[PDB]
Amino acid sequence: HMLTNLVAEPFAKLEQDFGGSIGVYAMDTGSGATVSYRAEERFPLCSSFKGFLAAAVLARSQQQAGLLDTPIRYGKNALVPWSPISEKYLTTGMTVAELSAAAVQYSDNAAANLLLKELGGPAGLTAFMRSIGDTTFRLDRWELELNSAIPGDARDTSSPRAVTESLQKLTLGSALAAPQRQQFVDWLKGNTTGNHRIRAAVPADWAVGDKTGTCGVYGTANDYAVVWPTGRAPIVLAVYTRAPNKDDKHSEAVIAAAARLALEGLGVN
Ligand SMILES: Cc1c(CP(=O)(O)O)c2ccc(Br)cc2n(CC2CCCC2)c1=O
Repeated sequence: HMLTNLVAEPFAKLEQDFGGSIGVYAMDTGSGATVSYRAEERFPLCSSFKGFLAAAVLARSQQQAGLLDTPIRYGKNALVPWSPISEKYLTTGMTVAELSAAAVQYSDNAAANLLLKELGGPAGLTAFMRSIGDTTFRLDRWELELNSAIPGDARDTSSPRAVTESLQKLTLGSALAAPQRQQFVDWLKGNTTGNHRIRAAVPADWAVGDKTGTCGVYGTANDYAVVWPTGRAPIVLAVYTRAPNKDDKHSEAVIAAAARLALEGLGVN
């Protein structure tokens, strides 16, 4: 149930056309069958950390009654670039739950930084990931500095394999209480930024929740998802890219193509 070889040559050709590195890990939750390609290499998380951030908030909500309903007020100086929800509520504030939804479904930067502050910063989110058994994940910096994607720099990285393992634990396993688990799924399902990535490889009659990341440099962008094919167990998968030159462009088409190859490798029609 390493189907990694059905699709190892097509992944290598896709990566050669792209001109960089592609990292994939895909898990069939029914059989436990996996597809790996550069699955243990580090890639920059970019915005993809915001899904784990929302899950860490949900975990804390199990301990702290009322956390999700707490109003948060912020100044103009909190509004960093790409804050499309939080800029509309500057004069009013938003709840923790609303910031978490904005962080997940619009990749809202100001919302992500405000929730990082609630958790004790990048070290607090790293702490939550260690708490679910993820020893690979590290967040080191805040938005926007975490997007530097410097070749060889382990800061603000994880592996495709650790991202998939943690995503399965949070969405399908026992890392969150059932209500919090379904809220995390529902936030991922409502994501607006991923239509050209994993979703572009998934039939319209299958449910999917995803979180994107785009660093803006070094051909670096990513997506992770849970996919619910009809008539079989869910699939969890992560697709990360980087490239050697700062002005290399990312490709959403390459992420969708990689997701297609992972699903073909798992035998999902
Ligand atoms: C938050 C954010 C996103 C959405 P996501 O990261 O989830 O895919 C985004 C998406 C595409 C591009 Br092209 C630039 C982006 N930027 C700007 C880049 C990262 C920092 C400056 C350049 C976003 O901030």
